[PDB]
Amino acid sequence: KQVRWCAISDLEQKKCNDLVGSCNVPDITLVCVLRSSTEDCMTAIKDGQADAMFLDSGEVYEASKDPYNLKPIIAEPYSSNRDLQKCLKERQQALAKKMIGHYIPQCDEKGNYQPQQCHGSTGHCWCVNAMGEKISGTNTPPGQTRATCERHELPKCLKERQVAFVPQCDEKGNYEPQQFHGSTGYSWCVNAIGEEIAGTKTPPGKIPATCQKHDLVTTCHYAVAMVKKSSAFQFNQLKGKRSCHSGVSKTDGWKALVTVLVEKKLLSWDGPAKESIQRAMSKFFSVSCIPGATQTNLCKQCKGEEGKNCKNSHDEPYYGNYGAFRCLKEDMGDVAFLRSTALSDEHSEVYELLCPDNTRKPLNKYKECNLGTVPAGTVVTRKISDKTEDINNFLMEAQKRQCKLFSSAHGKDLMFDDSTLQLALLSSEVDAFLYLGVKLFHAMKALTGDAHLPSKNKVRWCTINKLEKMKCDDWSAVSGGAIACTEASCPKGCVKQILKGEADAVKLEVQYMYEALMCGLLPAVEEYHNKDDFGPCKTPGSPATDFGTLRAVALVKKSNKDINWNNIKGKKSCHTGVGDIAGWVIPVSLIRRQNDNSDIDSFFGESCAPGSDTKSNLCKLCIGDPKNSAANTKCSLSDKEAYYGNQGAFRCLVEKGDVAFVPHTVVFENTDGKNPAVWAKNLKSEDFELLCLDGSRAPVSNYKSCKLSGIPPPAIVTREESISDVVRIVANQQSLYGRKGFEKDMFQLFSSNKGNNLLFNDNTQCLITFDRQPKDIMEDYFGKPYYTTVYGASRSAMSSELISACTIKHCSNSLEVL
Repeated sequence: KQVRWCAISDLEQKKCNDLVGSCNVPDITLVCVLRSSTEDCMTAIKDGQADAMFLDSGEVYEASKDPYNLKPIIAEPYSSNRDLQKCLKERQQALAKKMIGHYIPQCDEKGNYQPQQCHGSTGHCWCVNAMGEKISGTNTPPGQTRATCERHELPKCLKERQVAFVPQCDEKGNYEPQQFHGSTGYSWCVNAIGEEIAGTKTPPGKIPATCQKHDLVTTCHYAVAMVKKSSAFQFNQLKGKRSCHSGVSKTDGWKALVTVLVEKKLLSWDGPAKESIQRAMSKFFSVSCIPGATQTNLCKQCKGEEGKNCKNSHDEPYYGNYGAFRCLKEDMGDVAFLRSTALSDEHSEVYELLCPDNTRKPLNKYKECNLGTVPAGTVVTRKISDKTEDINNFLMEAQKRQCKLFSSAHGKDLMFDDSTLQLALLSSEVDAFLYLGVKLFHAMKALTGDAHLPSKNKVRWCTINKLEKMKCDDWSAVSGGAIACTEASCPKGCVKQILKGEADAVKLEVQYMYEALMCGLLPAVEEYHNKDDFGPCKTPGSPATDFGTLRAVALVKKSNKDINWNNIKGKKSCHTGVGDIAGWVIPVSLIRRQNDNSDIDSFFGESCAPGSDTKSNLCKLCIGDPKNSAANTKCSLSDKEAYYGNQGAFRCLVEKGDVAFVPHTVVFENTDGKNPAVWAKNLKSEDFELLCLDGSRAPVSNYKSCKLSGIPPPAIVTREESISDVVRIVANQQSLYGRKGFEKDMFQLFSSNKGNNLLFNDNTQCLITFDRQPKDIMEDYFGKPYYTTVYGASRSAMSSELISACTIKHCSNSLEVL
């Protein structure tokens, strides 16, 4: 009902009151809370006095910590080569605007961009490629011969796949990060456009380099040092000069400059624990104006009045990008560190850029002469996110109603960056780490001083609940300083902690492994489930045969001698539940591969897959709690469904179905005497058979040959630098607390009184070292069958916030490179 915005200056407050008066959003009211600086507004948000503000990307990490504890919620989205159906999305977005006579993108039937676009209000038309980018020079006014627009829709990857070294592309025509030559057998990592990255080409037999996924984005902004052409100094002579900065906490005015000076060895500075950054900067520069600084000489050149001087606010006339430009223009400084947004063509006559390679270049060369890319700022609110919905509603409705959010006659960059075109909602999972990305997050963490000192003799194991925390505390109190414990809410959180330098290793099931292998983590050891062959456990060197791996199989009755694999379409099937690997992932993936129609909801007849739509075909013949007529628990994801799990899928197969998709272990578990005594009382394993991929059938005990696919074992993952330590520490702890260790009388790693299946599955025998084979790490862990079947041998089969945080953003002028 009410959204309070925190303004850091009087100009921001004037713009805020203007927006309060003019912008009318129904059911939401804008309130302007005035503070004197950015830190004061962050504190007011932390105290509940305000609801949201805009922060530079260099202020997000320090905002996610005490004494602020804020999180980004809304940010400006970038255009990339991963945008799917951009035309439909942008057309809906334009139609949702309360305005007449604006450009609504025209799309065809399939949802692609029409090669010719037209602004119906003005009559202008132009040509456009697959991503909606205007072909240069094709803008024609009304009454003039139009430019004949052809079809620029073929990605470079498939164009190089023709006329033929044959590269691998994903299902959307983008370059796969890893490239494998067929004739010579080499492996190398490539750019977002297919350019080979240096230092990655590895001959065969050698383990290939871990390739990182790349995305190509447009409209990038940079941090630049701007000088007057009348000056004569270079970059390595900045010491003793007078500088102007946009702000002490901004990337484009501080962080990037400090990083460059530390790299180029210009800044005599020990470290964050030994000396403050501001003190080294005060010793480096002469008099300067750096808003927010706490050293006197760093505020000497500022022009604010008493009480307003050197404050992180527009009350200081030298604050921000344009503030630093004004500080340089009035000869209060010799160089100005700001963003590429403040650059204009009216300045190229008097001003130029100061490149870190000790040369000077014009302004229009900022893409080749900068201190680094600067991500966009964010709207931040409290980490508890009590007002995120109202803030998002107000901002989206203000964008729909064309309110003057990103411009003002009072000044530049008030409230938001004036370069901002559109604000979109970020996923609630996004924090400072998931927003900045792994590399930038760790850079900010090292700059602030929170860089963890790695220990080569202690492993920080991550837990996912309190029972695992208690088991880990036992293991740590008995480990003798070799094991410590961190707490997370889910295995995804454990992977995030490992990527943040806060944890060291964690056991992941196969479903969590893809992302883990996509972010650079490697498997250190693997669980060994073979309850028979001991030897690869007691004397490390005995070659392992069967890892106890579960084999996904399609079980049918020997009564029904018509169900083959080449006709499964239409029959009633049984699944263990939506999400299970052998009970859903393998069969659905295989079906979507084989039959190109790709519609599982209509593929089968009345299958029972617990967790699907109650009204769809995938939730029939599911007897949900027969005794409980006081609730409808049909097709439930829990034990309240009689056909849930392996036992439930076998029940469905025995009672009403024709085929079931289960691991091979269910049959022997629910037949041959060892079975329960309610339904499986006189059932024999010879009364069933397995469907094979060749349309044939086999006895149940042939699960190693007549299998849908194999399931990889759960893998303990860690960073690459910690593999050598984690593996041997696991071996040392296993020689003491394993199934056949020295001191099992104190702690067993594979069982606990605190609970079952904590840290490791109780049925596990031991933890074998992962032998990294010289091929794709994805294909090495998953195995080529699982890789190709489920993820299509591609690194684009899935997408999430973590993978986006682990992707490199390859800046570009446009996506026109195709």
